[PDB]
Amino acid sequence: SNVWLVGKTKASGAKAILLNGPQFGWFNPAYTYGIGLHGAGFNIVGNTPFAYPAILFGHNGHVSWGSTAGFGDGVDIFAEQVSPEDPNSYLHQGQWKKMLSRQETLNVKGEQPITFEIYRTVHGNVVKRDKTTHTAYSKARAWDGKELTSLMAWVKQGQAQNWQQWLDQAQNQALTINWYYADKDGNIGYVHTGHYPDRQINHDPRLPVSGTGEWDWKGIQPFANNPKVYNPKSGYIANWNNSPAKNYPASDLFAFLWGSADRVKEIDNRIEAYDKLTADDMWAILQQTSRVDLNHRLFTPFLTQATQGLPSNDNSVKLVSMLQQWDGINQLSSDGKHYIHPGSAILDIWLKEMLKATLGQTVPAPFDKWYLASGYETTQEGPTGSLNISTGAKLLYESLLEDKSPISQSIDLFSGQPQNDVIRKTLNTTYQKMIEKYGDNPANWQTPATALTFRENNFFGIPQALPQENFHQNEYHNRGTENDLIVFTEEGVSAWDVVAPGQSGFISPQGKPSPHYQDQLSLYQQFGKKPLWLNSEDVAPYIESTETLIIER
Amino acid sequence: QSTQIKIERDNYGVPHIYANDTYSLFYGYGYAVAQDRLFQMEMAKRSTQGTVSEVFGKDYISFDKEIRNNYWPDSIHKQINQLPSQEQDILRGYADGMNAWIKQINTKPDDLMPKQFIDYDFLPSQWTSFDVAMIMVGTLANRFSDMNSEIDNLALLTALKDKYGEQLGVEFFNQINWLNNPNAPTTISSEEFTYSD
Ligand SMILES: [Ca+2]
Repeated sequence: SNVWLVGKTKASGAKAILLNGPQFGWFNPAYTYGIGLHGAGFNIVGNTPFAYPAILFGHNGHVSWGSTAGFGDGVDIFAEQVSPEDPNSYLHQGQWKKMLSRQETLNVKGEQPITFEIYRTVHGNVVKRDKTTHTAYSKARAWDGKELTSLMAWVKQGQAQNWQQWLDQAQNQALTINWYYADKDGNIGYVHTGHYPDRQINHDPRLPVSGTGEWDWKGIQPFANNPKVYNPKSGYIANWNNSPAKNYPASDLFAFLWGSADRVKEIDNRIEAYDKLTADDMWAILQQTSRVDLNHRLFTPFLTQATQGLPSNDNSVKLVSMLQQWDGINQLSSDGKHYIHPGSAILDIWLKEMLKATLGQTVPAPFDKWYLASGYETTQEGPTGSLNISTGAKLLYESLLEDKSPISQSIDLFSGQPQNDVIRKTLNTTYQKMIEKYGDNPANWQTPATALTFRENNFFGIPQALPQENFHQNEYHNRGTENDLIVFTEEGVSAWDVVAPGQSGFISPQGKPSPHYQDQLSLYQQFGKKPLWLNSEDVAPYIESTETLIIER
Repeated sequence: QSTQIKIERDNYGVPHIYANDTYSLFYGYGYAVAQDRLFQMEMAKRSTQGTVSEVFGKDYISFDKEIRNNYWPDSIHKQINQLPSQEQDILRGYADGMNAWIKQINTKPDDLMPKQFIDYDFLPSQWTSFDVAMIMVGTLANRFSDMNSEIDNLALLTALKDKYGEQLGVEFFNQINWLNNPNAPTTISSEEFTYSD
């Protein structure tokens, strides 16, 4: 998920612009739902996931907002000490406590119902057991018990009319979610929201801690610790799930890191290139970032270094040359099944080689696998979500960076071999694989383009449409599942968004889809957008249907 | 006594709800959603509550056990009862609006029943405040606030030490799964905000 906003200092022809790109995968029907709520203290237009009462992407005419996932660490594992004769009794604060439990019965189509038991201790639900060490791991969440209050701070921030009113809701939102603010006066703000444990000194949040009580959280950290900014010096705010602020600790997830190499630079760089951006310039960065290969900017300079000194006709130099001459921006071939440049396929193969040669050699099986992916692992249907520099590649980059990386390389990823040797070697291998997979004449190499699918199964693997009730888009776009562009102008607010395939997923028993079943697909693919109407006079000309309900109360 | 809700749809079929009280406002919102995305919502409910096997069979047993094993319904029902009444009307209203439209479908199902229900051979459920709460809890909280790999990390660390000895096994782990890296590009300038505690 990415987002970028500019205030009065950098906004052009506007007081503030906010472009949000939430990433959730692509689905049919659409992941998000458009809506306008007018009355009873509400005046909001936007679109939101699963049609939640809380509208995540929108504005109220005074304040616009958006968000990206936070990835902070508000969830620790507690290794409960289980009684050797009652796995459901655990030791905590001096007492052998009985675990809370509950029976759940699953009706199963075509079988007899199945019942199983779920346990919960003082720290959270029991998530796994290790009988050999009398352990029952339980998941402690800093947001447990605060779900509803968080959902409600989430509907209430939508009624905020200023920065202080908005902060009063942000403080009550407990999930690790980044929130963005822009307003009619040109003020912009950001708050990495969430409740984070005030842990016992020396509690490594990356590994389980004993649940006998000595390691219990002391409390919840105060809102004042939460990274936030109001009208940053830079004149802009951008995020693509990167770190909020210096020294901020990410989730314990092994796969997730905020390191030297970070996709957010693709955004910052583009924004800094302009003195003031119009809403059209802002939308331009969306097309750019959707197509830019993320590893190109990071890795080519190392490729250039290792091959300096080799002649022009050297094979690994043919490759480096193709890359140094590329802008990183992928384009679909005329047949729509290929890329016009072979750069991604090169970076992909090269990276896979490098990783087996570095982390693949230093990280013991089967964990090496957590670091061998290049990040291009596509499917027939395309990536399921956004594309990022992989865990392995961030770690490889950290190492290549040598003295420029502040992280001590306790284990030499390269195992003593000069890194330029390894780079040269893996480049030579890359060249041969490219030659063998795409032919002898590089001019005729036709590398496969990554497609995108609006899948019939939700992000959970659960069918939410009929089999094959999906949509295919030739060109993958590393952009939000939806995009909304909101602009506070001298006149007021102009906003736009796109919710593909469409607003409705209805298909009559007869097999007739709604007229809005897929009227936004092409709009998505072509980087278009439709208007977001807030007020009655400007929505008026576009009303196609009215329904009046008199509800008995 | 009654209240009047107005639902105006634009050229892209987007619903704009007009009501004078919270309960009515959300009731109209829930109604427009049942019109537009009933099957999507019905499966989102079975997904966030683990009752997919009920309609799709054995293949979904693990999924269901897994979903139900990761939340404590008691906590959710209680939090809802604790919300102020106006906030309770938000959920209850939405739930009722959904149900009001399901009522129209049952009136003339030959035209209003989403085809997926007919082909998968099952019916639209009855919606509650708990059902609405869970859509968010299951697709938001459990999606962007419940990630954790600490048990695996324990295994990673164990395996590093085994391979490199305790001290170096530990340093390698902080090398590859650091707590933080001071050089990570950040959204806030370090001057404006540097993290402490
Ligand atoms: Ca943790």
